[PDB]
Amino acid sequence: SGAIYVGNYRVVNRHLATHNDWANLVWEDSSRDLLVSSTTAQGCDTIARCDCQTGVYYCSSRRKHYPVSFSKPSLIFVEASEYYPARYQSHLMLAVGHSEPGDCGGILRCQHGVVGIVSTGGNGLVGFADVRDLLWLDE
Ligand SMILES: NC(=O)[C@H]1CCCN(C(=O)Cc2ccccc2OC(F)F)C1
Ligand SMILES: [Zn+2]
Repeated sequence: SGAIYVGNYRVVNRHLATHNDWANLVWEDSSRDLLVSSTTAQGCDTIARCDCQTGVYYCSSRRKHYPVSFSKPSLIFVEASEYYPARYQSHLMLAVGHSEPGDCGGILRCQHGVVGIVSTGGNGLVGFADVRDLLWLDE
């Protein structure tokens, strides 16, 4: 679990969105596993606007942060679940690192700010849903 709070927005994994998130929906994309809902309180997370391929992510199954090299946002296969069927998830970035069910929502950050959130994993890999292209999160 975990979310990004920037301005009047809350960014979460679409498969983990709540009734409140859906009732205050701004945008959602099943192919990216992202949902953005509106908030009354002002968020202060800074979003990165860069092409960094190195950063640090929070791994809740170890209560630790890990440094990672990650790939550029791309289309990548993801097995079924209480939430989705086999499909290509777009805007996904992979890294060699630990992740297990329960780790979704952990933030990935570089020197410029928030890069994305944990969305997939398995086999010694971790996948992050990129948010750097969502320029509207700032305005
Ligand atoms: N379709 C999706 O984006 C995910 C929906 C929930 C299920 N998905 C996973 O990958 C679950 C998973 C399995 C083994 C290790 C780590 C895992 O993820 C965690 F890091 F994000 C896929
Ligand atoms: Zn950066």
